Amino acid sequence: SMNPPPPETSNPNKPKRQTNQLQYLLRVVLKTLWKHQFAWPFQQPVDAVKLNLPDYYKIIKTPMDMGTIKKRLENNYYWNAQECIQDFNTMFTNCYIYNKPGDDIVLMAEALEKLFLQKINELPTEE
Ligand SMILES: O=C1CCCN1c1cccc(NS(=O)(=O)c2cccc(F)c2)c1
Repeated sequence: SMNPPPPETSNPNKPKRQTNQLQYLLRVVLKTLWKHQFAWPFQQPVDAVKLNLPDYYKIIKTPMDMGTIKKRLENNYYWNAQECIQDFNTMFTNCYIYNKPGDDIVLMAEALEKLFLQKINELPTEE
């Protein structure tokens, strides 16, 4: 029932870069999803205490949220686009694992994921 430390967003000895694809993931992908009417449950780590989800972090062992992704992008935490793409996919998958079909939160994730997929389809080639 207690909350874990959030995923890290800073790690000085981790290798990191700026790439044009990572710039796109911030300026286009993250910004598109962040402004969406259904973004709010995903804009910070799941607070299992406030939301009364005592089993959440017993089930979800790789938590991820857009708050974390946003900070990672702003802090240039990533080495490549695939790392960031994986974080988004982890976020969506967690939602589908924990919840059941047709739940409001799943409909919300599905809407965000559709947009995500549309934007990642237009990911620029590197350099
Ligand atoms: O699985 C995840 C990923 C992010 C949040 N989340 C989740 C899952 C179950 C319940 C709740 N609690 S809630 O108040 O934020 C809530 C309730 C009903 C609908 C809705 F959209 C939002 C949140």
